[PDB]
Amino acid sequence: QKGSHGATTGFFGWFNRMFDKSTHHYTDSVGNILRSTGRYLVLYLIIVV
Amino acid sequence: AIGLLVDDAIVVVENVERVMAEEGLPPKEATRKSMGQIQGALVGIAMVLS
Repeated sequence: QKGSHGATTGFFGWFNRMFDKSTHHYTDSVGNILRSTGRYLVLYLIIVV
Repeated sequence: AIGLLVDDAIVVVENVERVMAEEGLPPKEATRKSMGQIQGALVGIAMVLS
């Protein structure tokens, strides 16, 4: 009901807003990861070694 | 095997839930859309895990 009307009060109120910020920060960071793929390819090689 | 089973349940339920919220579809139509999105993926995942 009422679209994506997540709760805004209590623990669930705080979790919903925390997660949305977390998701936005994640999808922003991935944006920065995709600008320079080569460096993270080197990171992957380090991880494999 | 608990991880695989709970993942298989959670993926479907959440994907239906996500479609229902973003698009605003009724539960049945949203479920149809979600399953249309993930059915082939689930079959391929079964084959891969096998």
